[PDB]
Amino acid sequence: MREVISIHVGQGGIQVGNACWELFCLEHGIQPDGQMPSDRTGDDAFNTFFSETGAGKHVPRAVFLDLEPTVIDEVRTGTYRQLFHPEQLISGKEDAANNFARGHYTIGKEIVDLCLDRIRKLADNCTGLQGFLVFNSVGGGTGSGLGSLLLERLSVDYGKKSKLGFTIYPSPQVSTAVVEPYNSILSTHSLLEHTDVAVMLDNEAIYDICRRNLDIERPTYTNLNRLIAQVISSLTASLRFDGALNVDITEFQTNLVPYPRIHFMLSSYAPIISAEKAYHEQLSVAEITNSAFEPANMMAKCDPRHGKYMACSMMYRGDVVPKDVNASIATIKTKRTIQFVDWCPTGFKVGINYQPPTVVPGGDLAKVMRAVCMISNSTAIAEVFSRLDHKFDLMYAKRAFVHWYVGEGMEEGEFSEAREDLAALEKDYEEVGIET
Amino acid sequence: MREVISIHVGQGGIQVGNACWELFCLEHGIQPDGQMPSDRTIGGGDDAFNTFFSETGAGKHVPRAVFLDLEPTVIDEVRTGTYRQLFHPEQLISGKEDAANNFARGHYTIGKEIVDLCLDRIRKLADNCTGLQGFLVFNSVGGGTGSGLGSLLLERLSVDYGKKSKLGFTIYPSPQVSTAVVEPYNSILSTHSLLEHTDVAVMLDNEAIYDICRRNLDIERPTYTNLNRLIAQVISSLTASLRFDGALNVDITEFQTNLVPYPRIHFMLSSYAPIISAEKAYHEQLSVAEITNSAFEPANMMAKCDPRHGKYMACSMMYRGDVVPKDVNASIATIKTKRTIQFVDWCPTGFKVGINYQPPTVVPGGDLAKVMRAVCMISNSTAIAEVFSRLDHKFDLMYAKRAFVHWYVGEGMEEGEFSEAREDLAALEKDYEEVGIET
Amino acid sequence: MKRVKESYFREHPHWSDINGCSGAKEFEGEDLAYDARIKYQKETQKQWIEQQIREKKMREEAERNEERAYA
Amino acid sequence: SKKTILSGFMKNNSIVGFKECLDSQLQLKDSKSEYNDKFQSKNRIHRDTSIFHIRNKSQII
Amino acid sequence: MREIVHIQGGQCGNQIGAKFWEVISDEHGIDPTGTYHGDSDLQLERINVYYNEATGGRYVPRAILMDLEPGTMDSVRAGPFGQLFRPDNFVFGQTGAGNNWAKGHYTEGAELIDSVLDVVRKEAEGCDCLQGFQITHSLGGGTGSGMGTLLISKVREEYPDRIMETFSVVPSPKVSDTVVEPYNATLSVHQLVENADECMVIDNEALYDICFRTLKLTTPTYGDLNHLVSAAMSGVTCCLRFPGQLNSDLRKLAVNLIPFPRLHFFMIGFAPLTSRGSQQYRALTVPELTQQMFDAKNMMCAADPRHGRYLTASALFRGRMSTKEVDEQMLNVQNKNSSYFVEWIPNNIKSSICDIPPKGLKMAVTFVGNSTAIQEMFKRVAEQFTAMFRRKAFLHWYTGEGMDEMEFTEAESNMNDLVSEYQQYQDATA
Ligand SMILES: Nc1nc2c(ncn2[C@@H]2O[C@H](COP(=O)(O)OP(=O)(O)OP(=O)(O)O)[C@@H](O)[C@H]2O)c(=O)[nH]1
Ligand SMILES: Nc1nc2c(ncn2[C@@H]2O[C@H](COP(=O)(O)OP(=O)(O)OP(=O)(O)O)[C@@H](O)[C@H]2O)c(=O)[nH]1
Ligand SMILES: Nc1nc2c(ncn2[C@@H]2O[C@H](COP(=O)(O)OP(=O)(O)O)[C@@H](O)[C@H]2O)c(=O)[nH]1
Ligand SMILES: [Mg+2]
Repeated sequence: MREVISIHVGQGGIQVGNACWELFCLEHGIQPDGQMPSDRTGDDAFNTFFSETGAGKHVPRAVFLDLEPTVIDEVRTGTYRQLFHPEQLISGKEDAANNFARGHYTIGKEIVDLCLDRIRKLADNCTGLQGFLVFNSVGGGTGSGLGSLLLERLSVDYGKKSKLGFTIYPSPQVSTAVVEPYNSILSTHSLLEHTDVAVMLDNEAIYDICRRNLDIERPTYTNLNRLIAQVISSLTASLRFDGALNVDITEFQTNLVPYPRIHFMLSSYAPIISAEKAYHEQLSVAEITNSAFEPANMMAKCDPRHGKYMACSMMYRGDVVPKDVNASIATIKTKRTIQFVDWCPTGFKVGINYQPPTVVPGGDLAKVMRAVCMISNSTAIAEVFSRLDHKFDLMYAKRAFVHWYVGEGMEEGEFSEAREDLAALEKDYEEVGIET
Repeated sequence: MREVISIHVGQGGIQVGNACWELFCLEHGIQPDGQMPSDRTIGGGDDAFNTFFSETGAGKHVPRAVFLDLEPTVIDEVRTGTYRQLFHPEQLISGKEDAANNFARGHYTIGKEIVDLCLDRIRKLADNCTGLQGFLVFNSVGGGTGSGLGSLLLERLSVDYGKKSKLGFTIYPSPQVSTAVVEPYNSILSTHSLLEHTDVAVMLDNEAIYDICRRNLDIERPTYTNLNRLIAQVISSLTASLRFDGALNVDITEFQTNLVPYPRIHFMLSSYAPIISAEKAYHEQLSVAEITNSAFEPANMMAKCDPRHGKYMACSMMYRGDVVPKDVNASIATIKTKRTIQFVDWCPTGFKVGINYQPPTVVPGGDLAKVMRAVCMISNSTAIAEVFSRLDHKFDLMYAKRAFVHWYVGEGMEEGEFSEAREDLAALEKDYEEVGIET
Repeated sequence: MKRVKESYFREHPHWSDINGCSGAKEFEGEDLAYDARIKYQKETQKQWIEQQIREKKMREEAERNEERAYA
Repeated sequence: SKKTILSGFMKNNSIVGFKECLDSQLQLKDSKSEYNDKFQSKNRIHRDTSIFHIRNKSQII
Repeated sequence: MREIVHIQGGQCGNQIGAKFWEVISDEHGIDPTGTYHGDSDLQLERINVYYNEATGGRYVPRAILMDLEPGTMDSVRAGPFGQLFRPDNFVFGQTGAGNNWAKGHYTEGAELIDSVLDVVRKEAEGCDCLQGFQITHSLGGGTGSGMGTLLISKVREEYPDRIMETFSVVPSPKVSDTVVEPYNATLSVHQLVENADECMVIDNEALYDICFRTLKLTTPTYGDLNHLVSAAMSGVTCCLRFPGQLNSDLRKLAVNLIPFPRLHFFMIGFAPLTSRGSQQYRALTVPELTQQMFDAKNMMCAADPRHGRYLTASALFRGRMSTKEVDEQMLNVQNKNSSYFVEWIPNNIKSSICDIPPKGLKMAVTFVGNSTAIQEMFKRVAEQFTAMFRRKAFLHWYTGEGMDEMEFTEAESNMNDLVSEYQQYQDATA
């Protein structure tokens, strides 16, 4: 009776939702056609993600948005053609061309109304709506712009419903576009006061994880999407599987957000081990939680050793026992390389689930009986904000590429106020981090 | 629940660790693939393998060791050797560029790129352990990368861990026979480093073992392999009492509490007996008295030094086999009665004896004969100053005309660190000379 | 959510099984099955090792034939 | 095959909560009424006088 | 006669209640279908204390199950003996509290407790001669501590003369699972001191110690921890259901344990508890039971009783035993440890005897002790509260639901006030 609605906007959001929904279908046993696996053989656990249509198949509680017809048309052609509602894969006619102003003032206005129609058409059906999940690529025009418009409209239309954001900021030095700081800072302004929880998913860190652990020297976007889907499944499995210590979606904001302004945080996962050397180690809960807190395993390119810890939420799925979790937490607390802020004596919220992680054919991970996904709030996140700020100031000093944004209806003063908002956001973190 | 961690850095360290781990695997029954055939053992319960090996949770066993080097030839040889399925793939850390016999290269330029990985590996290994006894390190001192990485690792561990004991088996250059030409410089620098950061050091110079192999084993052309086998036998005899039950059990803690009079003096010589070929074993009886006499006679010293030129500050000897406390007491009494060997004045009793029941094991293609009695002797004597003085003279004759110093100065190390190292050495010989005088 | 399993492995016992439990003598926390369970899990996981490595090898060979054909 | 077998005819001609009451409440024999428990018993000219006092507390209803 | 009704709230409260009813039912020989199959009159003589009789000769517990989320009572029906409870007694919300004291005490629990208050009124008035209430809940959670205490406040104003009993799981800093743990724990003690007649504190840290050290069982789990608490709960009211040499109900314990009205926080323990490998070495005797009973490591609380002075103590012995042996041991322990007992009250131990031991046992005893060392538990909770509240961390949810900072300041002061006025009797001299 509890439902979460996933919003996928932009090419990155679509391509991560593909893996997420493939993982969900495989984990719940639903065929790509949308049916139970043939005439070979319900626990009513699929209700969190799927809904019964009254005759046979299930329909995912998702909506796809894009202005580029290519990805959506190719999805429609693909083998998951019969799974989604035909009018849930909303597609545009012209791309925003990496322009935030286009997708926020010119093109996205003719599609946001239809998206709102579809989203309320999905929301009125569910009775126990837990919240919303949104996936978008920040370094993209239509992605950031449409995400901004959707968040702004959803806030006023719904009020107290929680929203979770899994954004992908540009990497510190490695990227694919040349104008991404602009729409990056603009979307940062848009989401700062509109999203309740933001989870950092920089690509460079995931490339590092793959190279170091999975021993893959030729990785593509598919591996990154599979890892993100595993993170999402580990986060959500408490809402649909029995466990010894349950945590609901409403029980994350109330434990990881000390103040309303500060809700930016990064995630981690463990174990991430290739099958060639996977279980030639014991994978006790102690070493998997040690690997999770290891700084090199951060899913975002940040060093927690450079700042204090605010709060930590970690969830174990498998055959863990609370006493072992307590022992591991005590060991981590006694460890000196990791330090917590003074006004937070206890900073761990633990959840336990008995559903072991599922494996996908053609994947890279190994079939574990134990796993842990940890999301932490720390003051060290400000380094990415600082390095992103420095990049923007270089181009903006010489009016570089500004005429492309001004000519699309955006006022000149937007950049200055966005810079001020980044400055204030940085203002918050260092002030709260210092000892009283 | 008692564990040790072995550290192998440099080509000599890797080649010694190969033989050491082969001997340990053969002793505890683990096959090269890592899967134990499984048995109910013959001594000290089924927990014996816990000291060196850790259960991997799914099948095999993984040694508590880490291998460090910058030249990848030996590492690749190990990875393609018979033990490829034994060691964890990520604990055999290898570099790309060798230090090229340059202590400055191995300590200032291309060391930081490996020390972080090594420290991460050591931390993750120590997390598994519960009753970690201490660390064992093996390194060739005459090699640039070996000496530099060992010194930097000791510097890092001294502040990372502290109270955990660290043991060292160093192989000093021989008095006249040596391979390289610039080894005095890095030997002096490495001693200057390790004197302040090594709890216990053991001298393992080549020539003594060379002469031992030439004399006792009747083999004219052995190689480094046999030397490594002898060193592995010494290590196993030293650490057997930790994992095998005995009449008198001596821990790692009961070495520094009975062998080092002062923290400044911790340099020791080793000796092992009996070691003789199976051809000559057909004749003599191999009693405890004769084996301890062979251990004490100077020509059997594992280091090229003569104990007759100094006093014995303390001696540690561990017996394995079917030895009896009464007979070892008889041997000790005879040794004390003998006038050729003399002890320092302020040491009325200078023996710490340990007894273990398991007789030594044998290695295929070996040279040592399987015997029913053995003893390994560790002695601390003031005669150690002679090798330090000889190396000081060699280094001074090196440095009189300022040769080979351009590389060291240009690699980042300042020119005159040799002066400070020489001062530390001279203080060391002065300390040894002043300690041994009668009250 | 629900707590329908006391632990990951052993389910809730039958009512006839708990004959006493008014006086604290049987706690069913002493396992009496830990060693055999973990021993079985060892080989259970070893089989997964072997399988996954097999599909992996198949994947690299399938990759290699492609570059051979292009050559 | 859980709620997809549904039809209009089946629902509107089905009673869900007002079907027959289950057992443990059926336990009244319709014929037996009052004036038949005692005035239709059988009656005696010489009764039995034995009465027993048990060492068990009387159940309360 | 003199029967009690049971109330359990929250995920923690339901789990403790479920194991408790399994213990009681098997003690009285009641099958999961409610049909008695015991062996004696005494198993049926006073069964009305805990059970209500319906048509068909079946017995149903008079327990009220309450929570703000439907998952847990979907689970309680999935375990053994899950079909005993009357389905009408189940009350549940649709959203839950989410570890927010304000949400469960002001917004959601307040509008939902009107329903569960009605069913309690139905159960309480139905019985002939009520004795009181007993409540099991956790102070570290949202709905358990928040909406549970409001029920305690509401019920007290309606039945002032009835004994109110509580079993509170006080959160510990050692085994910590929630970041907002100190706030709601501190607030609940404020409401609990003014209403509960008897409060017995329970700590998960202490329960883990007993399993690891005394029982030495390999894998502790909540199934084992709940079993220990359930055994202790049954031993307190054992004499209320069975004959004995010296009878004592809940009211008699309150009179003989509470010197002053604001000192009603006790620590409980159970004996005997032995491991499987040590069962054939011990000897079950009256001297042996009292030796383990007073042991510091045997208490179910994190507070060490050797850091303070006992005020009063109570022991309830079960089984057939001689009265003289019981009385002399109580005198003996008091004489040998005169430094651990407050001196201005002579003979501050009470003894009770019940002739029916727990099934499968010959002798057993439960201990309830009012000690001045319980102030340690509040002190460590207070320091965590004042550390977080100085920087106003994690406060906008409590403030965002109508609560103001004056409530937090007043709650801290009164809890601080209790600690100061509870130590004052430790240093009292005659
Ligand atoms: N991690 C991850 N990021 C992706 C993926 N696909 C696209 N991105 C991100 O998307 C950014 C560029 O935007 P696009 O995905 O091309 O499309 P968009 O965000 O909708 O914006 P437009 O190009 O105007 O359509 C890149 O910088 C990537 O970081 C993906 O599969 N995985
Ligand atoms: N006993 C013994 N000593 C060895 C062996 N191999 C090398 N050595 C010693 O190592 C010294 C020189 O060091 P290298 O073998 O070149 O290796 P290294 O110490 O890592 O120094 P690099 O050459 O810079 O790599 C020589 O003087 C030898 O005495 C061996 O197999 N057995
Ligand atoms: N002894 C015991 N403690 C429990 C049990 N279930 C939960 N807890 C404790 O209760 C705390 C969390 O309580 P919570 O679930 O939030 O209670 P709620 O707010 O009423 O739902 C945890 O720290 C657990 O240690 C149980 O079955 N037995
Ligand atoms: Mg695009």
